[PDB]
Amino acid sequence: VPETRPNHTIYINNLNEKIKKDELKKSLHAIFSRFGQILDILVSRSLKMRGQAFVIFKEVSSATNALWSMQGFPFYDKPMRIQYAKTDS
Repeated sequence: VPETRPNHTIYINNLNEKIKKDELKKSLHAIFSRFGQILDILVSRSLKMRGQAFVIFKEVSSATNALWSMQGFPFYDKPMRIQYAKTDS
């Protein structure tokens, strides 16, 4: 059940786990900067957050535009799964 409450942060799933944090960040920034100001991009070197990223936009509308635009966009040969970050509560 996807998160549907619009949020300035997008949760991205199903990313290619063979890519170095530093390359993935640079490549996410390249495809997401179009939608507006990115505050940060969180990827981890964990087993908890491996095929997973947070793109934190300044504006919710940036996030909504990035979500619709890039839903299923093939990135390192895998369609990205994008939802809104979980709500404040």
